Amino acid sequence: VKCKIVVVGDSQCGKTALLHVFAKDCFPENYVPTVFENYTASFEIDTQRIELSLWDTSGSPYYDNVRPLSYPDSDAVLICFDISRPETLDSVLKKWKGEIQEFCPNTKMLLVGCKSDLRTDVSTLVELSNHRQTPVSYDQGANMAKQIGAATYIECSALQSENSVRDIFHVATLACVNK
Ligand SMILES: Nc1nc2c(ncn2[C@@H]2O[C@H](COP(=O)(O)OP(=O)(O)OP(=O)(O)O)[C@@H](O)[C@H]2O)c(=O)[nH]1
Ligand SMILES: [Mg+2]
Repeated sequence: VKCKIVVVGDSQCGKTALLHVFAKDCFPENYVPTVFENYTASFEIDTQRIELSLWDTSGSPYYDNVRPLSYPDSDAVLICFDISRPETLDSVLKKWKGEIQEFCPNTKMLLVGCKSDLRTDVSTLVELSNHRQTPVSYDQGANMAKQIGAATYIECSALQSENSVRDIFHVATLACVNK
């Protein structure tokens, strides 16, 4: 069949890189703010090829009135945050959960931790440490997922592991195949 997946989350948390790596098997060479972009892809499940319609959105508040146009008929929504920026995890509870429940009631939500490669990146550890902070831990991610009612919590690194990215869509597809 066909599955519609929409990806939301704060600006620069890694939404576009995640989608580009999965659909185009290519990591973006530069950063360009996204408004809307649509990608097509297909995933095989138990001797079956499912067609995926993927929607990239803007993490910017300036597009709060535009973003909702992509929600209708969504099978699953991936809420992303940046493991290297704890503040982006707060947005999941403060903004994203409420927006999805408002426009996508009954849709399956998946909490996705992006840029896992930075959790052990020395420069990042040092910068965060100089301000009494640490990268988001797996446990913090998992607890947030339960708090907002997400089907599950999963992490990835579009930069270092293409497989971690494919796993996300593998799970997303399964969560929809059996609604
Ligand atoms: N270290 C690391 N950097 C990443 C990873 N993914 C994306 N980035 C970097 O993070 C920046 C923003 O990533 P994007 O994918 O464009 O972010 P976005 O969430 O789509 O941003 P908006 O369109 O503004 O909402 C870029 O400079 C990427 O190169 C990742 O897995 N690891
Ligand atoms: Mg983007």
